[PDB]
Amino acid sequence: AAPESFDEVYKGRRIQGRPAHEHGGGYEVFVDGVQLHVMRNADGSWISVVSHYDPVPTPRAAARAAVDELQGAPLLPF
Amino acid sequence: TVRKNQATLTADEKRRFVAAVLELKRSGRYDEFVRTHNEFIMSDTDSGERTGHRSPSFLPWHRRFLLDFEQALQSVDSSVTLPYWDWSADRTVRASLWAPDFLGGTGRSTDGRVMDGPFAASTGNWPINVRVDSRTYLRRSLGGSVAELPTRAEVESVLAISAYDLPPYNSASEGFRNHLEGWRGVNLHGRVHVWVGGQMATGVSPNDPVFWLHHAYVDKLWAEWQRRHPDSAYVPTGGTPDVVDLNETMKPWNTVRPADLLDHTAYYTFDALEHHHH
Ligand SMILES: [Cu+2]
Ligand SMILES: [Cu+2]
Ligand SMILES: [Cu+2]
Ligand SMILES: [Cu+2]
Repeated sequence: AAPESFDEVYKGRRIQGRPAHEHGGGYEVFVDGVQLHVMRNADGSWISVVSHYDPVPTPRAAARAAVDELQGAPLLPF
Repeated sequence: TVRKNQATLTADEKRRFVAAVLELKRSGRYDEFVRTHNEFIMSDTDSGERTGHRSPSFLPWHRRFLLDFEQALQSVDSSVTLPYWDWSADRTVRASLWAPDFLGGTGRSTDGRVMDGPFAASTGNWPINVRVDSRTYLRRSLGGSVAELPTRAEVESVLAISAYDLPPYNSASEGFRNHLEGWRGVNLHGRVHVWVGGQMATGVSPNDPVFWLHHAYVDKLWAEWQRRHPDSAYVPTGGTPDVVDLNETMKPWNTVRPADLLDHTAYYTFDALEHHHH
C-alpha cells in the first residue's frame, strides 16, 4: 500500500511526496522541486539520504527532516 | 599493519594520518570513496538486492571498503594505518579525537560549520564535493540529534548475542549483525552517525574523516564478537536471493567473498583484542 501524496510549505520550503545509482523506490519526495532520495524500511519507517540513520514514521516526516538538515540550503539532485 | 585506538596515537602518528588523508583528498582519490558509499547506501534495500548495508554483508563489505581506503593511505605514507574510535569509552566532545590537532571539533551552532582542525573549510584543504546538501563545508553537531553515544554495557549486550544474523537478513532481523548495525535494539553503529551529525548523518558520511575511525571500531567489535563466539559464523551459507552468502562474491569488487574477510589477521591486527575466554 503506498502512502498518500502530500504537498505543504514546511519552514519556508515546498515539500511534496507522491507514490511512483539508487534503488527503484516506490515513492518520490521533492524539496523546492528537487527530488530527494528516500527509502522505506521493513518496519514501515522511512529515511532519506540526508538523514539516513534516523528512521522516521512517514515520507512527510522524512521530507521535514531533510528541510531541518538543510538549514535553508538548496538540495542537489541525486 | 596494527590498528590503534585513536586515543593512543602519538603526535607524529596523528600528523602523518592527517597529511595522508589530505593528500588523498587533494589528488581526487578521496571523493570516489564517498561516491561509492553513497551509491550503496541508496541502493541497498530491505526488500531487494542489499550488499553494503541492512544485510549480513554489512560487516565484510565495510571491512573490505576500509581495507581499500587504508591501502590508499599507505600508498601515500606507508606507515599510516586506520585508527579506531571506541565511542563507548571516548564519549564526549573533549575526547582528543575532536582536538584541533586531530579531527577538529563540533560545528558552530548557526550552520554546523566545523571551525577548527585540519578539515575545517577555512583551511582550503577539505572541500565537500560529493554531496546532497549543497553546502560545501564540513559540518558536525556532536550530541545534537541524539543525547548519548552507546555505552560499554550496551555494546556488551550486543556482543553477547550468539547468532551472527537471522532471516530475513535485513533491517528487521534479530541477531548480532543487525543489533551492531543498529536497526534493532539500543542501536550502536547508526546512533553514532546520528550523534556526530553533519555529513556523518547522511549517505555521504565518508565526507567526514571520522567515518573511517567509527567503522574501524565497528570492525573491531566484529572481531571481538568472533572471539566471544568461536562456534558461530557468518550466515547465510548459500542460495539466498538478494543477500550475499558466505562464499558469494561482493560488489563492487566482485573478486572477494565474505569468506575471505572473516579473519582480519590476514590483513591487520589491533593494538589489543581479548582472546577467547569464560
Ligand atoms: Cu532509489
Ligand atoms: Cu557504509
Ligand atoms: Cu557507518
Ligand atoms: Cu570457549
